[PDB]
Amino acid sequence: DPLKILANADTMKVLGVQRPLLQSTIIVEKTVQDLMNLMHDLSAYSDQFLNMVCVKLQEYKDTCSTAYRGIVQSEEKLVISASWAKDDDISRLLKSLPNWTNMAQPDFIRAAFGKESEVLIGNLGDKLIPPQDILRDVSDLKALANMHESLEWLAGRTKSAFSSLSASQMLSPAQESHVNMDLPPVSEQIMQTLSELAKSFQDMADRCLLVLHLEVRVHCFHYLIPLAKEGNYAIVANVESMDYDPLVVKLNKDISAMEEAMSASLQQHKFQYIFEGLGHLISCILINGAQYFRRISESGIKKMCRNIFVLQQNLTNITMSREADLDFARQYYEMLYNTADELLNLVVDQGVKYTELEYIHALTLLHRSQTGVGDQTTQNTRLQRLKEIICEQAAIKQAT
Repeated sequence: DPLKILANADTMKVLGVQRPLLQSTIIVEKTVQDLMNLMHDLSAYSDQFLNMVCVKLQEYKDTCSTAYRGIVQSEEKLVISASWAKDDDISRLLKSLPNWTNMAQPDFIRAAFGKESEVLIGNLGDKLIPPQDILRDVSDLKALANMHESLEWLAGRTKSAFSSLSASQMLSPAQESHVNMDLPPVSEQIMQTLSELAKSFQDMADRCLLVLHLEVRVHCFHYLIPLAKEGNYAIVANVESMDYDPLVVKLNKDISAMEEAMSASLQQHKFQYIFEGLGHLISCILINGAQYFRRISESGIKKMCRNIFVLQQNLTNITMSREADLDFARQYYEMLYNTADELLNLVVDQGVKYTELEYIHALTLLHRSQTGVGDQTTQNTRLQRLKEIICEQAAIKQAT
């Protein structure tokens, strides 16, 4: 219930908010408001009215926590995104990156994408994600999205209440050693309880947004990691067709459905935080995933390029900018059109662009797939010469 009924469109215009707010949040904030109004009139019972504010806010906090766990627990444990957000080290890293820190302000952020991708690839780049570890229903994602906006709003309202009380009774450090104790209209303990409820509503709001940000990314791994181990990219096709992976089609539908919900539930800069960076992550997934192919054929490369194109069109349309990292992943797979020897010539002619391991894994993939090399002794020799070509390129560049 408390994360379903949204406030009517005329309540938003009153409060001056341009995004859906939960009716339950509106109700508890109205009750706090009424309590705050009575403490100015019946100032003699200010403590009692304040204790009722804290209790009702604590009740709504507990009510939201319960609703959260119901969305986020699966088989008596957290889904991956929830597990990562709850984790201190991971949440600390994510909250320290410019895409979060500068979320509201209108390539440093592209380097922050590299850090998210590194953590995600490092821990998920070789894992099969079972269905019970992700959130499929957009209903749950939408519930998370306007729990975020609602609790962030409630945190702002609760913070204003605290600061109004604080400002009326604030003393300077020089005025402490003075005679007149007066009477603090509110005890420090009601103030501390109240300011912590405000922080708690913000922490809960931040968590929901983190979960949404990570959830789309985990979905990318769920659908794209099976891509490599399909045994479907080694087919020899003398004629070309518009065959591309159903998993990629499912990912696109998944991303689009989520894009639909977030746009109506979140402020734009929260929306952009969810969907920007997916291009970088997906390209990393596809480049890193090539090392799991047993065989690759020319038709398979054509199919992966269609996969990348389909994903590119969708993300470009969602983020309103071309995901250039997807071009980088396309160019990587186009390297596999070459022969094992031509691939080495490409590195000599145009320099080192991918990591050493990415080049080594490309050549090794070609050896497992192609036939224009022969015995293992010439393969080991070509592999060792590729490393020397990379060694030389580095030493040359560091000297100039």
